[PDB]
Amino acid sequence: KTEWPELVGKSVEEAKKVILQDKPEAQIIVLPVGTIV
Amino acid sequence: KTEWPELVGKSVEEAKKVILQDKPEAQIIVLPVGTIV
Amino acid sequence: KTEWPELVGKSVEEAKKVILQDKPEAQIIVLPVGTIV
Amino acid sequence: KTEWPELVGKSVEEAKKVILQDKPEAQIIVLPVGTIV
Amino acid sequence: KTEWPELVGKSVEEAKKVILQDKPEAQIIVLPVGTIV
Amino acid sequence: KTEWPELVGKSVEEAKKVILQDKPEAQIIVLPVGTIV
Amino acid sequence: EYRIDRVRLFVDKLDNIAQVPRVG
Amino acid sequence: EYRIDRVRLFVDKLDNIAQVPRVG
Amino acid sequence: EYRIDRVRLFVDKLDNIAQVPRVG
Amino acid sequence: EYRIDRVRLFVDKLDNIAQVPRVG
Amino acid sequence: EYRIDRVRLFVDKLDNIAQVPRVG
Amino acid sequence: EYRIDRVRLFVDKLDNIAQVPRVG
Repeated sequence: KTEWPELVGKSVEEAKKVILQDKPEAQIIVLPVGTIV
Repeated sequence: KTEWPELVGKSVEEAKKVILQDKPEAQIIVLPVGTIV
Repeated sequence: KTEWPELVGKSVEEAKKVILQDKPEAQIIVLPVGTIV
Repeated sequence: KTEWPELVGKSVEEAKKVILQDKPEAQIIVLPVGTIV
Repeated sequence: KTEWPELVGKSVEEAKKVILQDKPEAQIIVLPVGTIV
Repeated sequence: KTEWPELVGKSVEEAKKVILQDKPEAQIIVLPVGTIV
Repeated sequence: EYRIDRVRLFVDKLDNIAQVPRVG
Repeated sequence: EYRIDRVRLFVDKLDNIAQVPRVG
Repeated sequence: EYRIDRVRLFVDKLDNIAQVPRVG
Repeated sequence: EYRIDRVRLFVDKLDNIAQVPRVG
Repeated sequence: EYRIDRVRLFVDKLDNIAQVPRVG
Repeated sequence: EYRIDRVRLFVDKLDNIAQVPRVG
């Protein structure tokens, strides 16, 4: 499970709750769109 | 219906209401002009 | 009437009022100097 | 009088008051250092 | 001890407390992800 | 005295007080790390 | 990523649409 | 996109017009 | 650095997910 | 655009002049 | 400048460490 | 412009000096 296309448009909270369900060890990083990585 | 030229200059609210009428499944993303995509 | 050199240094309000007088159909966009277009 | 080297480090207020004394018609623009012009 | 992979996802406070334990002389700098160095 | 390596990690206040002691005529400019000069 | 159901809105300092909205 | 009815205003930190406004 | 346990979320001005989240 | 009557002031985080002001 | 005693922390919008901290 | 009497301080999110201050 490496991607969540179904999360586009949902809030950070909803997204956090979905990813932690599928990937309990996830380290969630929240950045502004356009942040150069 | 892939573009809304008639929405230039209108507020985000007005724009949201117009697009959802024409495209009920739209996932609306609001970014600052100039955000590098 | 495609340019307003006389508006450099004036506030957004004053500028809005001037342009709408000369161009009633104008869609006024307010961005930070340096926004890459 | 096209430059004010003596204003480096002074506040915007002090700077405004100095330039208007030397150049009454100046249109003063205040931008963050690093704004790409 | 030049890196702390175990700190990804933890708060700045927790991170500060961990690094100072391992490296008492550390000078801790806190920057936004994407700051060009 | 053209550099202050001993000031890395200290606050702006502490830094201001140190530099003015060593260089009374300094014009202190405070910018965000990463500001393109 | 071209997403047929996404519509990005690029807003100005007053939150007015600055550019023509398009799907993608 | 050149839009004949759009006028972008580029403002400074005090919201004063910084550059000559033009249609487009 | 590819980190198998990290998930970056890229958010819009309203904190909605703007792009498809992926591990890395 | 070189404007003989414009003076841009580039300010630091504390609003102090950071660079030598010049007309233009 | 490589400084053996400096540790830069790169933080996300919620101030969580986004990248592996390293000395330098 | 190299100014012998200017000292730029580059600060982090907590206003701590991030880089070695130098004149210029």
